[PDB]
Formats: sequence, structure tokens, C-alpha cells
Amino acid sequence: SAVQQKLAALEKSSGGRLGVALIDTADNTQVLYRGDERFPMCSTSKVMAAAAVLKQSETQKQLLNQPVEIKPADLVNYNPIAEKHVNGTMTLAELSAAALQYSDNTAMNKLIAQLGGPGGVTAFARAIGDETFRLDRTEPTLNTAIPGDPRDTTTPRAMAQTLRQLTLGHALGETQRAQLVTWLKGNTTGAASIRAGLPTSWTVGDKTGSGDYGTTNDIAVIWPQGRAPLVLVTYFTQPQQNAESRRDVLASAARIIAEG
Repeated sequence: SAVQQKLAALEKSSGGRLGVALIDTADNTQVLYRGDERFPMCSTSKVMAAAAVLKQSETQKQLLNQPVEIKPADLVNYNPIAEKHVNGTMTLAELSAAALQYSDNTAMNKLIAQLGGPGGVTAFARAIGDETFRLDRTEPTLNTAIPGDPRDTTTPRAMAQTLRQLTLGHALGETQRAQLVTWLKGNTTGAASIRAGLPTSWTVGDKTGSGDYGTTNDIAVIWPQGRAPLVLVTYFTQPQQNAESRRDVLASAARIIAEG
């Protein structure tokens, strides 16, 4: 198709490996580019950890208000919110918000601990029908993005379908789903990624990710004005261990898709 030819040209121009999945919820049609190849998730994995904790809160009604202690030994490499609360507490809701909207890595590790380790995040993916997602490590080593390594990867097709379920479908209870949507819409890290390639009047909720090998990711739910929502996943990685991030590639891929 025309869109696939333009995505292939974008990929060639970029020197990296690009994976795209679009789901148009108007007719459940899909557009895929390297849709079944594995890519390192990096921080896009934080959506699954937050959703897993939301799922626990359907039975444990007060769970999101539970205080969790932030100790100096909890801090890892990037903790923009957790650092403001060292030797204090944050609730699981505040940690979920920090993980999603500021990509706070300490927040992610507390969410993983609440679920009983990476195996508990993976379990939730299996429970909602995602057989592809795997979380193997904690922050910050899940971002190593080594070529060929299956750890901490998913495919664009699998993540688009799962993000659809979580935000527009009914994998979560109604209060939980609405909370997830509100968190994603208030992301602060996405201005140069998928959002930059879309009309300024469209509402977007997204989660970015970045890691070694110039890995640059973004997953988004998109509500166009007077038109059914779309789910768009863009993953990108590069051959050099020290490559710079390429958020412009994600913006350009979104623009090519939006042209359809």
C-alpha cells in the first residue's frame, strides 16, 4: 500500500528499524509495518504496570490511596518525581501518575514490587490475552535494548491491541479505565513524538520510551475531532549502542499515517 511504501522510505532514510501498528476503531482495520517483529519496550512498559495495579484496585477498593515509602536506596537513574518525596511517602495513585506522566523510574520499580516482580506484570498481560509482552527486568536495566535480545520486548501488533483493550475496551473496570485515560492524556513527555505529527486539534494520550541503541518509542490513543478514535504504536531502534534518540522519526511516521 501507499502508506507502507512511505513508511519503508522513512525507515530507509533514518538508518534504523521502525515498527508501526495502527488500529482504526471505526472499522477495526489495521495498518502494520514490521508489526510482528520484537522491539525493546523501554518505558512504554510502564503502561502495563500501571494497568495491572488498576486491575488490583477493582477488588482492593482503597489500593490506590495506600502510602508507599520512598527511601534513598529506592532511587535509580531518573526519578524526577520520586526525588521530591524521599524520606516521605507517595500513594500508589501518585506513583502510577509519576511513572506514566513523567516516566519516573523509581515509580515504575515500586509498581513492579506491588505486583510481585516482573513476572506479575507479565501475568497481567497474559490475563488480558497478550501472549507477546514480556517484562523480565526492573529499571533501569530493562532499557539495554540489545539487538536480538528478547527480554523486555513486545511487538507493535500486540501492543496496539493491548492498548486498545485497556483504554477503549473493557479489560479494566469503568473507573479504572477512565483513570488510565486521564493519566495518558496528561503525559508531559510526548510533545516531540507522535503528537508532533498530528493535527493540533486531535486529543492524544500517549506514553513514550527511550533506551540504549537509540531506541525511541511512543504508544498513543488518539481521539480525532468528530471521528472514531485510533490506536497508534511507533517503535524505533538503531544499530549503534550510543545512537541519539530520534523522536522526529515517530512524528514523521504519525504524519504519514494521518495522511490516510
